[PDB]
Amino acid sequence: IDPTEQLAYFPKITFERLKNYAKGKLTRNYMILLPWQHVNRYNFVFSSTGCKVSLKTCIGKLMKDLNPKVLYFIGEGAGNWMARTACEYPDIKFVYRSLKDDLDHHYPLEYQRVIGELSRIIDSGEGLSMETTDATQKTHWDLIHRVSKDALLITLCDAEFKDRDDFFKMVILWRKHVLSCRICTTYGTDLYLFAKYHAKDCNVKLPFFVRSVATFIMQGSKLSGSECYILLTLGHHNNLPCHGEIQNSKMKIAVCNDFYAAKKLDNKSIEANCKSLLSGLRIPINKKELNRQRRLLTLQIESKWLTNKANTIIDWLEHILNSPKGELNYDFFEALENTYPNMIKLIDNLGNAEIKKLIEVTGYMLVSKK
Ligand SMILES: C[S@@+](CC[C@H](N)C(=O)[O-])C[C@H]1O[C@@H](n2cnc3c(N)ncnc32)[C@H](O)[C@@H]1O
Ligand SMILES: [Zn+2]
Repeated sequence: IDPTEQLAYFPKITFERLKNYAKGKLTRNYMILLPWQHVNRYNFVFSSTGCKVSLKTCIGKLMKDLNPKVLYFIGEGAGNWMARTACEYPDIKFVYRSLKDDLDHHYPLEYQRVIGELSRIIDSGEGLSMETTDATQKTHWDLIHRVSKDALLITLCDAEFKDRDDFFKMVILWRKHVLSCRICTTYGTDLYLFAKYHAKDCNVKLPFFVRSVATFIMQGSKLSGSECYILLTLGHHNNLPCHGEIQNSKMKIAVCNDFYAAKKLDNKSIEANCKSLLSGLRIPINKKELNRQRRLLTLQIESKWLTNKANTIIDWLEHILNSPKGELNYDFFEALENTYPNMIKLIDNLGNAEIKKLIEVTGYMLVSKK
């Protein structure tokens, strides 16, 4: 399968770049309980980070300028971000790493689904220990070159760390590697780390000789959150972004912008996400399909619990069906929620994974309208 052809299943990314008279504060309390950032992620099954972040969109110039032959993806889970990168840059090879709980044979599930094969992942971390897959461990960085002898020009980190200290542990280790490593030193100090960070306190200095070049605030990030992507390099250290700066960019995006839908619809993926939400749910999701699902339940303890869960889902999809076609924005998402009477029953009955799937299906339905 052609990687550039697969790129049409990924939505266009909206973001703000902050390069490193009182400003004023932009506030908007959206009365929402659902993770609406998954609204345009219906074409992806195991992970969907590529719908939020892109290397061509955010750091396209650096990608052009450095021209890496190998990219290093750490804390990458199912590898949807790596999969989008493989579609944007079809000649790039990858070194993949993500924290593993066992010695069992693992592989980025989303990359395999999107790209087809793993031939471009020259190091998938096969046969690696738990610590050798942990970005906060020295051994992880010492075995990063076991296959690839290319310098860490651009390292991508999307790890969801336990505590904020873990982020620093990783950054310090990246710095310690790029300044000791025979391969990386031979290159120079023009080495980059594009890492996920949760901006909380202000005036938090980055480790010694780690400088922030830019901060990226993504539309696809949880609205209540403080998540951003920082582009780091070697040089005189500066401050990390603070919660304040991030919220203002997070708010302008939420208030001003709409979510772009993917140009093409991956029907196999949508059908997979539907069956993941409510087993047996088929596309197109219409009046007929919702009455069919309602008819399956009346044909008849955990038995009453799973049917209660099903009624909750059908009821929500029925509300989406009987709702006007609007633009994909938080003003419309707030209208959708605040016009549904059983919102609190919905969040109580459904689990986090089910609710994320419910929003992906809702998004498919909203895009399908008219
Ligand atoms: C948000 S997911 C990455 C999603 C990825 N960008 C994608 O497209 O699928 C975060 C991943 O980081 C991993 N992780 C958590 N702590 C880690 C650590 N200390 N070192 C490395 N990976 C870690 C988690 O196990 C999880 O798979
Ligand atoms: Zn190195």
